[PDB]
Amino acid sequence: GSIRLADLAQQLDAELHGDGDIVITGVASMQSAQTGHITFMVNPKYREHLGLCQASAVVMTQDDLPFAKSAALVVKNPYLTYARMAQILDTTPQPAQNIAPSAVIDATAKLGNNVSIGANAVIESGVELGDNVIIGAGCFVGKNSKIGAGSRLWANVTIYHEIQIGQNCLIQSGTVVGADGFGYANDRGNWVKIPQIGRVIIGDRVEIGACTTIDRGALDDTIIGNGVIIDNQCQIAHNVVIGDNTAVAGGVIMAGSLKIGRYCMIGGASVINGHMEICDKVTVTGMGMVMRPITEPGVYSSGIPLQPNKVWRKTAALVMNIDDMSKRLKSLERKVN
Amino acid sequence: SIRLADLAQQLDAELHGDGDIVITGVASMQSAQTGHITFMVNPKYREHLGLCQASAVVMTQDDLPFAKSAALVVKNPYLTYARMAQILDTTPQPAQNIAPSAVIDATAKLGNNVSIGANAVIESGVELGDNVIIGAGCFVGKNSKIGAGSRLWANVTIYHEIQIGQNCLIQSGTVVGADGFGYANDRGNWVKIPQIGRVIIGDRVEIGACTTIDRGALDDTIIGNGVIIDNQCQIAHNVVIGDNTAVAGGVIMAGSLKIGRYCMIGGASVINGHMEICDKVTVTGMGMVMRPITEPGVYSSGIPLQPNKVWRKTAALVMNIDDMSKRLKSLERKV
Amino acid sequence: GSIRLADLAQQLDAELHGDGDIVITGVASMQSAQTGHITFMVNPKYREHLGLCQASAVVMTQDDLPFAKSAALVVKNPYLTYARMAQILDTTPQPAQNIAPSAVIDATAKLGNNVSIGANAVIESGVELGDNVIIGAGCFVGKNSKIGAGSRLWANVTIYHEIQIGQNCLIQSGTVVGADGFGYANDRGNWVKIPQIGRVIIGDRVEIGACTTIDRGALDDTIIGNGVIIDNQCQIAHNVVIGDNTAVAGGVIMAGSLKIGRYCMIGGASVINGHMEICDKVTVTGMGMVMRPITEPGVYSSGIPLQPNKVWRKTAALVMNIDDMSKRLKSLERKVNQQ
Ligand SMILES: CC1(C)CC(=O)c2c(nc3nn(-c4ccccc4)c(O)c3c2-c2cccs2)C1
Ligand SMILES: CC1(C)CC(=O)c2c(nc3nn(-c4ccccc4)c(O)c3c2-c2cccs2)C1
Ligand SMILES: Cc1ccc2c(c1)-c1c(cnn1CC(=O)Nc1ccc3c(c1)OCCO3)CO2
Ligand SMILES: [Mg+2]
Ligand SMILES: [Mg+2]
Repeated sequence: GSIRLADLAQQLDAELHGDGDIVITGVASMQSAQTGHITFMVNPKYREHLGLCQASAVVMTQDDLPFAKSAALVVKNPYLTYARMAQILDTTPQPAQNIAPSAVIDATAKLGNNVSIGANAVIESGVELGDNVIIGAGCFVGKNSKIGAGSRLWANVTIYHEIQIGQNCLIQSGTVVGADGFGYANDRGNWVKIPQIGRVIIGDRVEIGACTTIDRGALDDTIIGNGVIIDNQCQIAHNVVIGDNTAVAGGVIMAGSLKIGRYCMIGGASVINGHMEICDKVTVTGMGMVMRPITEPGVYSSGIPLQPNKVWRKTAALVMNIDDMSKRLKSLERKVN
Repeated sequence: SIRLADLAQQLDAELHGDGDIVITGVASMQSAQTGHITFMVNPKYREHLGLCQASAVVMTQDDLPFAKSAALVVKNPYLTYARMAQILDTTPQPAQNIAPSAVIDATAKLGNNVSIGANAVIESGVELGDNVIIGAGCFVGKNSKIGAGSRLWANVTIYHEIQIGQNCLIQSGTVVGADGFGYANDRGNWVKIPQIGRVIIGDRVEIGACTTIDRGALDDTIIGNGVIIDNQCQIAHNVVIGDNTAVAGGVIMAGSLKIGRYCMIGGASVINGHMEICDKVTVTGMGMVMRPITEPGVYSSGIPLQPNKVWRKTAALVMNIDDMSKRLKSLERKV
Repeated sequence: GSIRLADLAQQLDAELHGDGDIVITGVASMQSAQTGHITFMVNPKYREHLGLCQASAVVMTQDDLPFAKSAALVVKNPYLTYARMAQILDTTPQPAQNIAPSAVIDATAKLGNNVSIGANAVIESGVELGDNVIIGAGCFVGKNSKIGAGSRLWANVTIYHEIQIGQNCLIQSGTVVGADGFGYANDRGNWVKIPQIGRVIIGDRVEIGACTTIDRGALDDTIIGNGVIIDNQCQIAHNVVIGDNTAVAGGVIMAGSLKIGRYCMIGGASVINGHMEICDKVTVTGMGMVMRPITEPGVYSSGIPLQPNKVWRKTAALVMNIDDMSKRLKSLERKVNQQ
């Protein structure tokens, strides 16, 4: 939806330098922007490049202003302003509008005001959908689950029974919330299923990527705190607890009964052992092999990275034989001493 | 609800306390309230059984002196817990009866008491055995066969010509029978090899959510009886998994791997193909399996986490370990 | 489906030795093949085994021919001929045929000729489906997305809005194309979503496995080149660009803004970090941990493989303490150097 530059500047708390009557139609990258677009500059190395940008307006700082070759919106934080203006001008559609005649909705489900449910979605008995909730096409929402006001599911999301989802969450397609945890007892080599009768509780303002799986708890619950952001294809096992505002990047695999504190950052493709705790304010870099508890805040890493194959063959063989190398070092130390 | 004495009989457990107590459900020790049965495995909880508010606790004989409530005495509290949770299970079924919005080919062959959820799609020639339950939004492709008692949660995809045994359970988002990753090369251009084998899943197999099991190229991908597979796993074409093996979350297996019986594959392991793992092998988490495993036991890989400042030095030195080796050999020659 | 052996041989450009009137019904492995089946031999150790194979015909080389115990098709490349004959005799069904009454299709969607849309599929406003496109049961195709002629989606594929897919592509079930990239700003310790208003552009002849995710770009686009093959459970982040003919095996994760060249081969379970480039003709072996750009073609690897647990415990402890081993070696060198 188009907006006058002066009105956009007011909504952004930006200082306008230039024509307030310019009409802005959307956001674009600096290299792709054309007339009607607003863009932003975060890297001052691009000052000398601004004459190449065809945007109608550029968000920048006060120090950048002398280098502008366009209307400019001056702010302290161009990146955050970009995020805000991209929300004002967002072109992303809603997953559904109104209630599709092909949706299958149990007579006992409770729908708030202004709820939309897409084609062929399936809502079980006892479900409660808060005001402004949007359920995409093809979703399934299981018995007695509750989805708080303003939350949105994209197409083909699966929510099992007895799940609680807070307000203003966003779940991408293919995600499964509330499948059975991996709970089995062993009887003489045969696995005996343990029914998983806990739940999943997801807080407010949680964003979950695509094809992520969050299993329900065995007895007590799997819990995702407020403001958590989880990328695609993560596995959050039964009885995991993830503290408020933690970020989990793509493809992280967590085992059961892991507790992660608040304010953590878990890098993509990490692997985290279960039945243990990671304290608040921990960053694990990508592909981290988290075998043991983390008890102090800070940054932690693992992994021996890529080498040319010919070199790697020697590295791996020598590491595998490092005990012999250690024994030889000690023997030579003794001989020299 | 069930009387404690009746529950104790079904569990073959020895009752110490009031058999007339009514048990309504299972709970953890910390959450248990009047009416709940709970269990303990670790002796550390003995000291505060007096804070547990369950109506009964499953425990061992050595635990009995510490009991502060009715107690069921058994040899294996964890297994008894599994059985009592089955007796008291509150989990609903994926569907009941056949939904009017399900789309079912007239040539599907349906047993007795089959339930099919809303908007599920059943192709021609599919056979569903007695008591099979197909969740909402599933797809079951042409000529696939699902044995008696098996159940699919919502939004499961089964391709064509797949065979699934009796009493299996498949969680949502899983895909069984997609094409294996098979391509010839005609001068830099990939040429698709149609994948015309199948997947054969035995009896009592449980598969997690968003797991993929690909069909074979000519012969079949095979999942043995009693296998349990967690979420986010990839089982490539022509993999064979032996009975009772367990595969934890996020494991990736390459084509034509054969895994034996009673194996335990830890989470996020990577198992290469065209090789065999014998029976009774455990691979720990993130294991990098490059070679056949011919003896039972526990196997591991990986250099675990360190503080970043320490890791930087560890990785740099490991990357230069050939130079360290050459320097050591030079020093030996000199000495 | 069935075809006379002489006709199959002509279509494969193979030399027939045997009865061209044999009727071939399908392809099978050597171990499983029965009357009516054609099979192939690539490994000459099986020459002595050919009398146990009950196929009606076997594809083989001229050097294998004296060992035959069946009608034979002689070719230079049995494996490639196998791929071609399996295509000729393919038993794989189509994801759908015709337009299902239970599909929900916006009035503004545009269909080419001979499109098939499966049961309970959902097609949004503005979608364009090319000639011969097949959309499987239960799929979702979001607003304004375009799928080129001959492309096929299996059941339960999700395509978001503003996605472009070329011709003759194949996408397996459970895959999600165009979900939001993992983009957030920081407002005084609160995450602020960055709308992901770029797209995904997929070229021609791309095959994508099952439960793979390919996120849309933040402003500009995620791009998959022509002829790319991507296995199951892969994660392609926002703004990744993959060059023509690259192959990505199962379970690979690629972080945002990675650029991969043409003719690359990325082994299963690799982890490729972002904001960097991999040049053409690079092979990364399985489980590779890619932290830096790759500027020269060739083969690259990482990872310390499995050992018995008791051995691994000692290996890991010694590696974690390798700085002390390095210091000890340096001290010993100074002593041997008389310093
Ligand atoms: C949340 C944010 C706005 C900032 C952030 O913290 C983050 C972001 N995207 C990431 N992608 N990958 C990734 C993905 C796949 C493979 C390898 C790496 C990370 O590790 C990512 C991280 C993190 C780095 C270290 C801890 S979390 C976006
Ligand atoms: C594309 C092709 C026809 C040939 C090919 O190169 C390839 C293929 N299938 C693979 N499966 N896995 C795999 C899968 C899961 C776990 C571990 C390994 C690889 O790594 C594979 C590779 C590659 C090897 C090195 C770089 S790509 C089939
Ligand atoms: C996730 C993680 C991360 C880092 C790790 C470990 C685990 C780990 C290491 C050594 N032991 N463990 C625990 C482990 O792998 N247990 C295990 C093994 C096989 C199984 C299983 C559990 O669940 C049932 C299926 O088979 C090395 O670092
Ligand atoms: Mg319908
Ligand atoms: Mg992985």
